[PDB]
Amino acid sequence: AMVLSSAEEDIAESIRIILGTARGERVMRPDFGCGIHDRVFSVINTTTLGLIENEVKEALILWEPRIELLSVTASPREAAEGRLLIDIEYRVRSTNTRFNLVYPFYLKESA
Repeated sequence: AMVLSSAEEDIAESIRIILGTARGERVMRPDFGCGIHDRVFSVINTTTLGLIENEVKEALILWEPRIELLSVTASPREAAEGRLLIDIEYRVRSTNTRFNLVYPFYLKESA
């Protein structure tokens, strides 16, 4: 059973693919992904949240040219449940329409 989706939905999926892929995960395209997966954090301070934000920005700018990023914010609002949520506001360039996407990262033990 197939649905026909438009670019808007493909873009949202693409965003999720990019953020959920570590560089090196794709054997044939080892540069593809988001640098957040390379990081180990001893502490996550307020400035670290900005670092996480900007890793997301850079990955989306590089791998999802169909959007202009408007806001990227790493919220600790679900930190008690071991998640860091990335609130991403963006403009689809082909339609000038704005969308929001919340991307969850899960805080886990390093090893």
